[PDB]
Amino acid sequence: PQITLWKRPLVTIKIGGQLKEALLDTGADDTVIEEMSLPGRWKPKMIGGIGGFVKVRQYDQIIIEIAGHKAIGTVLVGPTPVNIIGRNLLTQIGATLNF
Amino acid sequence: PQITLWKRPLVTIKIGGQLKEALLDTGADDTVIEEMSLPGRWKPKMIGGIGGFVKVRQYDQIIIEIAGHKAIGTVLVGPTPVNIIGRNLLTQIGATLNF
Amino acid sequence: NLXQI
Ligand SMILES: [Cl-]
Ligand SMILES: [Cl-]
Ligand SMILES: [Cl-]
Ligand code: NA
Repeated sequence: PQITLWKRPLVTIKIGGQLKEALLDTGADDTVIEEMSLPGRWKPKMIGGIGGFVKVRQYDQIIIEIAGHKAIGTVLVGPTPVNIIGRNLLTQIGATLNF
Repeated sequence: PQITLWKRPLVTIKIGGQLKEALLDTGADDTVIEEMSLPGRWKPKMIGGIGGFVKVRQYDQIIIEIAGHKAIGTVLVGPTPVNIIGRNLLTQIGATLNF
Repeated sequence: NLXQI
């Protein structure tokens, strides 16, 4: 699709067998999802932005369906106020910024 | 242009006659720049990210050129890790997300 | 780094 930015670019994702809403975020290096369980091993990570840093769990090789497009990559889990699809997965679905 | 997301989408901006680097951020409602002098009066604003909320200064109807495209709109000034071009100015320059 | 509302 072509998504305008008048509103937050929210899409439906499937992760861990669950459907969720997430924000397509070109400003995010990483993908960050609200607390949920994911399979396999994880390691701790700190991520930051405006307001400071928060501790998250890093899961690798996680598959996510993003608005109908499957991708695999690292997913961070932690106390984020909004689920964020970051560049590590936006690239995999061939997302570009155009103007 | 069409900007892929393998790298951070950093562009040059011009504000106050000065060139700066900034991030095109579809995850940001608002545009936020590092401490600098802007003309006119400001009003208070709180903005939130993954690590919490912070106080910034809101300046309206600021002229800013983004990657060669002129915008005139609201610019927030405060302790941001990187200059961020948010949706309020991405819409003015005609940017869309495509995949 | 990650990215505001
Ligand atoms: Cl990844
Ligand atoms: Cl590509
Ligand atoms: Cl504006
Ligand atoms: Na894993």
